[PDB]
Amino acid sequence: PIFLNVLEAIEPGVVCAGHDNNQPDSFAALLSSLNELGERQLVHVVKWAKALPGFRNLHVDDQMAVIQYSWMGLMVFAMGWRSFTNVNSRMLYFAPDLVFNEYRMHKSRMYSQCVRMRHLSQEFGWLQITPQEFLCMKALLLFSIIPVDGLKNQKFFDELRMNYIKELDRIIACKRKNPTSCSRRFYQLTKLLDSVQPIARELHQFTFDLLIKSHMVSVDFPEMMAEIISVQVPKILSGKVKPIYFH
Ligand SMILES: CC(=O)Nc1ccc(OC[C@](C)(O)C(=O)Nc2ccc([N+](=O)[O-])c(C(F)(F)F)c2)cc1
Repeated sequence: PIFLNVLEAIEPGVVCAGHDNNQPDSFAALLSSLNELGERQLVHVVKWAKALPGFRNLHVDDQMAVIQYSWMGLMVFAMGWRSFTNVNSRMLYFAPDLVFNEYRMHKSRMYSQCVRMRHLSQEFGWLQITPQEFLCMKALLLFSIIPVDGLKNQKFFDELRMNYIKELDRIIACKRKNPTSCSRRFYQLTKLLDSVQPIARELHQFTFDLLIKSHMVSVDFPEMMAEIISVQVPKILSGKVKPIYFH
């Protein structure tokens, strides 16, 4: 289980938002902490992605771009798993110090998106996603959104993605002799993985609008995150960069 030993070994630990929870909830503070949190997680997504088998093969420029494009989707997936294992989908476990109840979902003005992520969180339980299927699906998520104009070296990316899909195949085949059994499972996971994209899109849209009017709502965007949003998010929303759906 060399591949899975690696995925487990590099899985990031707990990341806290640094949110002041004894302060009454406000849009400005919740979002400022979500932005800070988002940034704190990116630091781990980068160290995590670079330690992934074969990731180093990608061209240095594709590595960064791929991490940036899939940044939202990867967080969504990991947050839903956290919400499932930690609180049973009762709330959204963004971080230990940033747990969202419906009231917070509403105040953040990302209610539609939150309810969708809560549903994703319930899927982990309904589908009985094992900790290993989770790890392999998350890795595959990093290789699921590319530029229509192509990466600097599109071929290496294609090979890499195909190998991650093959690993998922193995995890599914592990303890499933019936081919029909493996098929139904692949269908379910690929379907669950696609469902992450529409959520990421809505979150991307929300983040884009929020940045443009950041100054009017007193939200504080980290210097690094603002730059990445202004350069990368529009490519996604305008259709230049698109996610790879299975279905
Ligand atoms: C390409 C790009 O700019 N991506 C990107 C930019 C900003 C960004 O953060 C936006 C915001 C509003 O701070 C946010 O959604 N933060 C955030 C922080 C943590 C988590 N999380 O799961 O731990 C999430 C998530 F995934 F739930 F929506 C979202 C996320 C992705």
